[PDB]
Amino acid sequence: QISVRGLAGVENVTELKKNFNRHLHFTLVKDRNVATPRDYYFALAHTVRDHLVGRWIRTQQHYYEKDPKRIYYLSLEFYMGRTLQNTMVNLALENACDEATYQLGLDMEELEEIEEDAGLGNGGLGRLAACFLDSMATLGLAAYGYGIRYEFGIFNQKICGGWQMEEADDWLRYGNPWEKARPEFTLPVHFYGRVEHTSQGAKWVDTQVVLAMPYDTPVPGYRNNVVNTMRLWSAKAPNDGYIQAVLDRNLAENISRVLYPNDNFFEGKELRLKQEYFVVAATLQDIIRRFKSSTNFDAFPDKVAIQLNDTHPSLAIPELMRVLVDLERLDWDKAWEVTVKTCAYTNHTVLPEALERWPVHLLETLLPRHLQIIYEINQRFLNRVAAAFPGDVDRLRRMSLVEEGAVKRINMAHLCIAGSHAVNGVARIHSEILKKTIFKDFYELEPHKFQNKTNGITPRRWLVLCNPGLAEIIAERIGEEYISDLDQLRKLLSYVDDEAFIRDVAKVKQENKLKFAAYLEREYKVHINPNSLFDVQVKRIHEYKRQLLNCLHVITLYNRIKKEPNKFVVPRTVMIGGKAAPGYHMAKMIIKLITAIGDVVNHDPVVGDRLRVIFLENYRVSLAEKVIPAADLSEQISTAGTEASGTGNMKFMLNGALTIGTMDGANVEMAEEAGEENFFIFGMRVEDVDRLDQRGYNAQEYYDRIPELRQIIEQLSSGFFSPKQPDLFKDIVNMLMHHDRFKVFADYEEYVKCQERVSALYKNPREWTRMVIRNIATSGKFSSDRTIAQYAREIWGVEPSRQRLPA
Amino acid sequence: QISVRGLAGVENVTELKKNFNRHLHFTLVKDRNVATPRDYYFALAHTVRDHLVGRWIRTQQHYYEKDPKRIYYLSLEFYMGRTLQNTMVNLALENACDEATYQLGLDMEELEEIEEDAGLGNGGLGRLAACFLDSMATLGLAAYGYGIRYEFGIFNQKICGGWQMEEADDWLRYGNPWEKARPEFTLPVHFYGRVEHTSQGAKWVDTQVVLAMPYDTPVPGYRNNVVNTMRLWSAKAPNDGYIQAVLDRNLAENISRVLYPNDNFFEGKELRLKQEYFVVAATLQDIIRRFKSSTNFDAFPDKVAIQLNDTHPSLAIPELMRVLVDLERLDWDKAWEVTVKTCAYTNHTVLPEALERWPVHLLETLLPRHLQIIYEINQRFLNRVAAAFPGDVDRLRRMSLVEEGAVKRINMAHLCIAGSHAVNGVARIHSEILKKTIFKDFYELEPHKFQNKTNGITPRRWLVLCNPGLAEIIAERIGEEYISDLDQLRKLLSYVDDEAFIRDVAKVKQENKLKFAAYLEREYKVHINPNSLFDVQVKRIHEYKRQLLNCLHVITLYNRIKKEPNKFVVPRTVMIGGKAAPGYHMAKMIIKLITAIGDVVNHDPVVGDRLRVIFLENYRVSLAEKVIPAADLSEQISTAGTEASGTGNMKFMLNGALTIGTMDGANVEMAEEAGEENFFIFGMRVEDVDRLDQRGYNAQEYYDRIPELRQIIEQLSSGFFSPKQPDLFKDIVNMLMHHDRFKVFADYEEYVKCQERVSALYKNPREWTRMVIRNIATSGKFSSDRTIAQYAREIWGVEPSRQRLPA
Ligand SMILES: O=c1[nH]c(=O)n([C@@H]2O[C@H](CO)[C@@H](O)[C@H](O)[C@H]2O)cc1I
Ligand SMILES: O=c1[nH]c(=O)n([C@@H]2O[C@H](CO)[C@@H](O)[C@H](O)[C@H]2O)cc1I
Repeated sequence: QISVRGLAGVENVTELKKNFNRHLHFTLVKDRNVATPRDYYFALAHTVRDHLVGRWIRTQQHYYEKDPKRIYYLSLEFYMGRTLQNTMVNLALENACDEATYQLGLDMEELEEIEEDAGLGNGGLGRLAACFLDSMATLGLAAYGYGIRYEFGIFNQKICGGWQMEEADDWLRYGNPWEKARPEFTLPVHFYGRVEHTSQGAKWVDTQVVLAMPYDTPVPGYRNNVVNTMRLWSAKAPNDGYIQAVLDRNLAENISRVLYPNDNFFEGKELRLKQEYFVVAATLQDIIRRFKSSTNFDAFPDKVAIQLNDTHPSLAIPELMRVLVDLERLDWDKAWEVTVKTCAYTNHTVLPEALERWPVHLLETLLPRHLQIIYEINQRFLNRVAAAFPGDVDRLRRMSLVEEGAVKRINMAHLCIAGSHAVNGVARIHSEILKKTIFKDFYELEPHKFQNKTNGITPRRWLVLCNPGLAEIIAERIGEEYISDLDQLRKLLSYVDDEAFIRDVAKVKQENKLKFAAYLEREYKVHINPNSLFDVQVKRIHEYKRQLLNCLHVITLYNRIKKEPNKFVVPRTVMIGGKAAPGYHMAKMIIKLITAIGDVVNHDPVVGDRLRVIFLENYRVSLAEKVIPAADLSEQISTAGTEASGTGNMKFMLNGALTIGTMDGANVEMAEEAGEENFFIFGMRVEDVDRLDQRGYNAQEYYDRIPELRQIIEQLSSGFFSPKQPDLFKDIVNMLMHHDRFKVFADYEEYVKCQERVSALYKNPREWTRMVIRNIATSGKFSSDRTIAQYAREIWGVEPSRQRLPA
Repeated sequence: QISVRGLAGVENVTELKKNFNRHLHFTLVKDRNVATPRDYYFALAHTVRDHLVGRWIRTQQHYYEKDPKRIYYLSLEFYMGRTLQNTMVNLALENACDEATYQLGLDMEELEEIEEDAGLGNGGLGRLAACFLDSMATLGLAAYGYGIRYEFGIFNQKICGGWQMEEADDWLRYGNPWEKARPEFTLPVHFYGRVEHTSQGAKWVDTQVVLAMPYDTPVPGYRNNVVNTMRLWSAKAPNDGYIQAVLDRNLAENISRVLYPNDNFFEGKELRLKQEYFVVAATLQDIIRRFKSSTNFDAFPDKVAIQLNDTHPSLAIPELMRVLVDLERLDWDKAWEVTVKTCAYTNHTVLPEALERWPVHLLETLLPRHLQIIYEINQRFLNRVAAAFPGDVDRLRRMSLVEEGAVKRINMAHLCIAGSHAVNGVARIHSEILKKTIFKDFYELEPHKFQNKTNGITPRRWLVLCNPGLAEIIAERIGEEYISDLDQLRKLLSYVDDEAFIRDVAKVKQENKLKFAAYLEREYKVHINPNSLFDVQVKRIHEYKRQLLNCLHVITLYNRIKKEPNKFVVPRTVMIGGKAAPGYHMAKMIIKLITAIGDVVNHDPVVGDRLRVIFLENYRVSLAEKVIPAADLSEQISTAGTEASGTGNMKFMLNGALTIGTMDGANVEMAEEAGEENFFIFGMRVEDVDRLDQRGYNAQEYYDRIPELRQIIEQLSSGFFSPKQPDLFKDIVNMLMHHDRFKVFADYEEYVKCQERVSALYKNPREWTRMVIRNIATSGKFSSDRTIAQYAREIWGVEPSRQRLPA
């Protein structure tokens, strides 16, 4: 059907249908009359998986022989989503399988909807890890993603009376065709015990052993026949009254059972620290095992790179020291040199609540040797600081890896900076903030460590796969090369004045809206006007992301409608979606507020179809793949200084939505790339937030001077939005009025005005689309291929290569 | 190589090697240079499994269309062992795959040793269930085995300082290629709750739901292309602070986690009753579901047979009533008629400690409705009894399903008799015992219910598969038809005087001994003389099986050697093996005694290689497949009246061992079949045991009159066998002297004498072998094909058929 989807050979289609029938019969043990769509999905899934394996074995072989430097990406999260379409896309099978399946009388798109998301992550950070893997394979790096195989991923979100209910994401119920259990590479991981000192140095003894079993999942590059590996560890009990002993094996295996659902918030729970140590211990043995199969650790940093995705795998650092010092018997100083040259650290936040600080009484019980190593790292480090800023006792206490107070804590970020040769933020403004604020002392010590690597997304999933219509019309004009070289999108700038491209860009958008509006009605009782501006805010629910600000705009538009009912307004469907962590009380209330607003707004007959407020249930990767291509307006409205980068913001830019946003995170570079005239920027910059903090933020001031805002608070306070529980939202009004860390009211005026400007442009279809073209045409920078090539040259010291391997 | 192993086609061998390489590459994702023997096993396993599936789908199709009556075999145990060789045997692939694999430069026999036993059972009863399935498929019945998929089977037995250590049988670690998960047929099973009464009868409410997911494993008949199904249920939690809630799912899934290791001993534990209800609830829904896919339950008994393997699935009875009365709204009396016509019960014991008697306070909490139904069944039943024996208040209390006492109990055997149309023992003497003793009252009520179905074993596993040498020489003489018609073995009787057959039967035995003697040395440090008589007792360790009697013989032979050292004795390797249930203290001591005897006997230089005592570690199915073909003497020495049937006894008869045994269980019919001159029978009959019980058994009497016995007890008492712990065995001497329920000393004289006669015959090789021929030639009766054909005609009302289905 469409060109970017590859060829449908007469030989390829014929082969595909014969393997499909083979899998149905032999692998699934079904026949044509008993088979359900789920059996058909599986038959196709095994049939595509067959095309990978050849390439997988051949890639792993190549690396064994070329012996290049290896990249290890350690993360507690890999937010993968569905695998099948992505695999087809990367292998050029999409049109073949579509043909092959249609010939069998099946609809492939209907089959695709059956795959569970691999929801092994929470949001931004987990999904970055997934995009990065796609980019690393596409750039032919010998890269390995390591993590944990959680049996349960992020919970599925149900709304019930407008409240979130969590249920377990049992994603493996029907099996996962993509993974390959590798029980032969099972490795022990130790916990508790105690530390003994001999003539021959420290020994870690009387430990509990947990086994770590790996599962390998293939990671195909984009049409280069490179297939890299993602290795995820599962917890198993070792084999050594009786009934109870067998049942107790579960305790050990609980380690990999469930993903912690707290995003951008640290919870200091033991089970979590076990998970962190677990993935780090098994991964280093596996790394070292591979290194020995080429005694001499001098070349270890020329053969190994370890990238820490935030501080979650920070135990890599004392653990590599432990292995090098206690087991391999290198002297401390040489070990340290090796460690620092091997490791690098990416920070993804400056929010105090999000930083990991582990109580010492935890580490002592669980990992008594690592604590020792950490103390030693601390002592030697502080000696460097003292030597460089003599007499500065205050710097010494600020820089210490150990924090004093009611409970002593280890600050893990300090550990990562000390033990890594590079530290990087994830957008330019966020890297500057780190250097000016929380890591200012560290930067003064070793300015050479600090870097920036602005985030990107993969154009495979985020354009070719979720938006074939747009990818197609881009392809008509400029060819296909841009899929692995997104900078080529600039070429589209000479088409901004082209009446036919204009008409086509608008049409692709109108189709995605028509489809999404249907998907809304088919899977939920809704009814939305598809001529309206689609105003969407999708991301995890957090105070700093300021969903509440969006709510105040929505309430304002509604109050203005009710005030002058027969005045023309640009109609809108406001969609807000995302999950709250189960313990985040405020977050759960915001979801309730949102639906409570939909109950009033969506039933007011006076409002018509001019305003619809929808909360989108179960925001997840595969839901992002649908709503983003349908979006007109992207809401990126965090308080300046709090969104480290953002990446949804890039997904929307790439898919033809315009952005209303603050000068935060990667928004700053997006607007710089498209030009600020092509972006709706409002509100405080970082500097303004600081001026406000110095004076002190008093929200009453905005409530006294802005009558439209006063009215909303009064509606909230008095029960207008919860008629049966007048006081439902006293928590929200309370927080907004007395302890808003995020200054919602301070940006409200300027947000509303900026929203009026969006509405005005939307009234002129042609000029809206031309601005769209100017955004899409400048999104090249935000390709994760660009990002990874920067990591590769500036941190890992490997050369990317876009060269095909043979099939 | 050998004829019974099928053809090696030029096309079949070529096809097999291409699918082997396909599985290695596509399924296992290995290549020729990284593959281990374990990968090779798997490639072959998937390759043989491919030949089943065609036949499996086709068999299930046939049954859907012919709509025959269905047999459901409910068991808490299916002791399956390895699947691969059995599958090859039944499909006639053995020689092909052997050729195919040799051509690939592999040794198939070495590959076979890699498969885990499916040890989903304890011993006799579990293994009967496995033999029965093979027989049901071979006889073309539309039969289904239902059970539980335990994640851990019978523990692996290690000896450590001569004590048993248990470790977990983690049989699924590497995956099970034979099973097919069927998550689409998941069914709810309810627990706890309470009972409500409406206008419309009882309702069972506020229950906890556990999901039952099935796994199907193919059961191939012997060369008839019938492939039946064994369906095993796994426990899953339903999908509906948060961390802890996810981890707690494990509680629900614990139901199918582990097999109870108590054999011939009832433990009244909750977890066990949950398991019993679990398999029964899921199985009936599945049965009824299938019945509805043909409102009218009158024909239910013409379409369904349910066979209860002991009382373990006795809840089938009130559960079918529950479904029929509460859910389908049949009146009580019609339901009952249907139930009784559907169900039949096989008893496998008369040991009081082995009978299930469930505390009422358990059933009430767990299954409050079933208790009600059981009370109602009891009331109506006792009204029949009262009506038939009026005034006999003692019979009423003896026959009650409810036992009074400190705790009220439900006697489940009474439930099964009341609610079944047939009750059967498992050997002729055991069926007579039931009618004369424990079920005498029941029999007087309904003599027509009581039957006998003498156990059998399958000649596929127990001859063709574990003993190809002997199967081959039998085949030379009489053809192959006897493999599915074991009665044809009589024909071998005209070869008893044939010098060449004699020489061949002896040679097959000598080879199996040479192999087993090697297997001993290769896998353990041993050294055994392969010219010696191989004296083997393998079975679970129990007081009633009288391993202790064997020990007293062994000790006696040794004392006599030490008394006259330069006298000739027939040399012997005594091998004793079997597992003890983890809580059975006495049983664990016997194992210790046995090894303690090996430590003295096997190092006495005066003894030479004339006497060796070996304890065979980890007795299990696949170990039985090796030691039985190597055996000369089979020890079947339970006290008359306690071994319900025995089945090892038949395995040995079939494989050319002679039997020393008491007149117990199926020994009585084996000797009747071979003639008593061809059998070494010693000791009390049942009648003698009763005479003894009436007088009273006083063991001192034997200790005072038999000096050889007195000496052994003194050696045991004084520390001769435990020199560092003089008192190690005071428990044993104590029990033997004051509370031996099994009368070891009473049979000792007569056992020793009978053992001298065995030794005498062994001195004349030719006459030993002729007697061997007379045993093997009369084992036909003990084929489980004979047994199942009897169940089929006399209980289930279906006609067996040996007719091929087409391929
Ligand atoms: O716990 C976390 N969860 C996240 O989603 N991020 C996100 O990390 C993304 C990846 O860099 C950033 O775009 C984003 O701004 C940041 O919030 C960081 C932490 I630390
Ligand atoms: O818990 C049990 N375990 C067993 O192995 N059997 C056995 O059941 C076998 C199968 O009928 C008999 O041969 C044997 O005599 C009997 O002991 C019975 C019970 I009840």
